[PDB]
Amino acid sequence: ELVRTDSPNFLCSVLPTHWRCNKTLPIAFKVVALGDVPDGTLVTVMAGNDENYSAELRNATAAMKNQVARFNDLRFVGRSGRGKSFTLTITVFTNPPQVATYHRAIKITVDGPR
Ligand SMILES: [Cl-]
Repeated sequence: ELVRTDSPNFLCSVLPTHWRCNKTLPIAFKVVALGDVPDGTLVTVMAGNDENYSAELRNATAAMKNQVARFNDLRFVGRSGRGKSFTLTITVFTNPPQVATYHRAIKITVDGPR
């Protein structure tokens, strides 16, 4: 089950709306390229908001392999903040680079969904 991003050339797996800090994701994160994206193209993931430009993430780097970039255990270490969420920004380093944003924001707190 994939969802589209704000970029028509990219799709990605579904992420929770709210999750616990540093806890493994329920669904392994991956970015699917629909267009021309050569194998070996680096892809980085970044999370942040107004207060936090780039929050600490774990395993936020991957490389394209046959139109797919799989992230090995992506985790949100840093918390989004009280009453705030994160905006996931995907950057596919093609020539030139293409940026995509997750269709929705993700909240990261110490306890997670209560
Ligand atoms: Cl952080």
